Amino acid sequence: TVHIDLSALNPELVQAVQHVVIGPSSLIVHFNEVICVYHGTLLDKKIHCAVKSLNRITDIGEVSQFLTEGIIMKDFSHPNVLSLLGICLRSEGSPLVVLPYMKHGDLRNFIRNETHNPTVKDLIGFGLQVAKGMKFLASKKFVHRDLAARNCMLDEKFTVKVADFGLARLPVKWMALESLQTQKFTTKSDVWSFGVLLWELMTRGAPPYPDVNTFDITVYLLQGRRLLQPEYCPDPLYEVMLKCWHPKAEMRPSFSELVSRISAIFSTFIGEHYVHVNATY
Ligand SMILES: Cn1cc(-c2ccc3nnc(Sc4ccc5ncccc5c4)n3n2)cn1
Ligand SMILES: [Cl-]
Repeated sequence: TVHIDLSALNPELVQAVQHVVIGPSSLIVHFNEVICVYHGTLLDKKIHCAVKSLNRITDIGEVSQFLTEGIIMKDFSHPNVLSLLGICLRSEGSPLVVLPYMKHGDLRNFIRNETHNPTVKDLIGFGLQVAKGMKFLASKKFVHRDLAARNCMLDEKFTVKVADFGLARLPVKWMALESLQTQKFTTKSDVWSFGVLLWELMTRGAPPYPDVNTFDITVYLLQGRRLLQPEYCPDPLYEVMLKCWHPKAEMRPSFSELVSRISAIFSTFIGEHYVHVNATY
């Protein structure tokens, strides 16, 4: 029930965030059409968008951090990274985050869907797109911390966008050994998660370590274990996954190396090997 006067904001920051701000007459939010996220329309040209309605922000410092995140995220521009279209801050501190509409939803549900018929080539292609997204994010010194198939999205062109970061924001079965032990995250721990994401792809969305207790992952891994090679995962791609899970963080490949290696493996396929679901998954 706290009142907030937005005019108490620093005029320099308000000026700095203007290119991120969407005018009230530029966006028609379809509160009737619910995806808390709603369908929206943006003008440029009618543009379909996803409008994430955040909880009301009643602290000027929090409003300030919201506007600052918006500015930084606005410059995270890449074909395989979810873009911020802009932000709205309504009267009384009610925020809207405007993101591009993702027609085919999250990548995990997409590959799981038994009516979709992915090939080995399709699935590796998805992995490659994610690696390109991550190569970009790493170049910006941005550590994702929650990379997973569920956290990537697909548009109408089947372009994969790394999402669930910034204003679009423990996953222990995607976490590197050193992160489980120290609670610190790096680009090299994102590479570990990317390895698990590749496993998710080649299994068409199977949960990693099915019979394994969430609380018991460090002890499991320390017995000398890794995720098994999926039935439809090519040997060189499984070798890549094993490199992503190297016990020495510094010995794991960079995302730039992953893009290179995966592009090569991808190139050898012609879209003739269909990927079917594991009976046990
Ligand atoms: C199961 N699931 C995971 C997600 C998801 C993932 C990452 C992520 N990063 N930002 C968002 S919000 C968003 C953004 C665009 C959308 N486009 C279409 C439908 C839903 C949409 C939701 N997400 N949403 C949605 N369902
Ligand atoms: Cl294929």
